[PDB]
Amino acid sequence: FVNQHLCGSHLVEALYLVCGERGFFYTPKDGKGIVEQCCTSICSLYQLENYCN
Amino acid sequence: FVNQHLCGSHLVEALYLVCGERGFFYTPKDGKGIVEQCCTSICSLYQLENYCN
Repeated sequence: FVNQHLCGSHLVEALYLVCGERGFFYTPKDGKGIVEQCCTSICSLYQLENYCN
Repeated sequence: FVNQHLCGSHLVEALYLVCGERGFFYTPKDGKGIVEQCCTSICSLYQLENYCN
């Protein structure tokens, strides 16, 4: 589920599942950060975990 | 949708909808913070917005 384009609720759901009890932050401002890496381009587990706490 | 018990993906979905382009942080550790206020007890818009960035 992580090796695809993930936007909006789909991206937050992936963060929630990957990060588990660590939690996470979702900062979409200006379509930068996670949006650029996982929504506009193909996401990866490596990149998602950069947004776990 | 915010004035109920919200746990797990249900809580992250509410944060996503309420916080919009501001984004948010989801920190469930030890069932404290947001979990205590919105999952174990009834959530509120006021409390959810405390976790928008």
